[PDB]
Amino acid sequence: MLKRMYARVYGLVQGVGFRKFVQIHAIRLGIKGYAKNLPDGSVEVVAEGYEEALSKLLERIKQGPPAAEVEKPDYSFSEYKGEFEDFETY
Repeated sequence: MLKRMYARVYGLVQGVGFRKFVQIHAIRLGIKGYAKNLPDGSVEVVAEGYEEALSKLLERIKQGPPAAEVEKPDYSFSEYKGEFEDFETY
């Protein structure tokens, strides 16, 4: 029932509050990991927690904050590691 979620978020997702939005919803949902700006203009998200909570975070990711214009995210689930102690942005 624990998983690691990888997600790559595409669209107008930088300069729009996206990483802060992801962290805020992750904290509310008790999820650890990070959100990270990539050089191509997309955003990388790594999240660990209960599958149900990760699924709710993925839905928030698909919507994004008000100014974001999100295009279909790539994502995949893999094994929970417990390497993270909080949720950070970079």
